[PDB]
Parts: sequence; C-alpha cells; structure tokens
Amino acid sequence: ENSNSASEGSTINYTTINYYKDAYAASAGRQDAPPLKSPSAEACVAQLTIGNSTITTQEAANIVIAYGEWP
Amino acid sequence: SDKNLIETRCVLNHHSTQETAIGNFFSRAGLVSIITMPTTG
Repeated sequence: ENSNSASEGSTINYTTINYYKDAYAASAGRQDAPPLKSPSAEACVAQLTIGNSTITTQEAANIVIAYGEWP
Repeated sequence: SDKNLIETRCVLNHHSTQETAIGNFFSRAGLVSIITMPTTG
C-alpha cells in the first residue's frame, strides 16, 4: 500500500478498511491550560524586554499564549 | 542594569577607577595664598 492518506503523518491512529493500493482510497474508519481557552503564560511590576525595548505589565498569568504555542 | 532593560553583549571592561581615588583627586598642589611685601605703599 502507498502511504498517501491525508491523515498520514498525524499523531492519531485510525482503523480503516481498504481494497486498493493507495491509502487515501480507504474508509474514514474510527480513532483507535487548553489551547483554545487562551492559555496564560503561567498555565503553559513585570517587565518584558526584547531587543532594545521594554514594556511593563504585571503578571505572567495575564499574558495569553495563542493556541498554547510559543513562536 | 543595562542587561536588564536592553539586550546586551559581553564586554570585558578593564577601565581603571584609580584616578578617581580621593588621593589622586586631591594630591595636586594648588594656590592657597599670595603674600606681598612691597617697598612702597
């Protein structure tokens, strides 16, 4: 079988059925802070310095990390 | 404190502080009196 399914390369494993040499021809099958709730820097006078500039906040639990992922 | 508000590099600073020791600041002769003994006046 050619490993050309759209889900190939994901962490989730699906149990599907197939009768053809191409994996994408297979059935959908079945599978077998929170990133969306605006995770605070802590969940994942203050001063954030970057380059030659500094802003002043207050708490790290007041900084949202979009989708829980740092650049 | 530079390396607190800005991003800094490492500088191996060996600039001396000796010339500002009070001894060097003061041990230089200075005028403190002008005395005159004229013949006339």
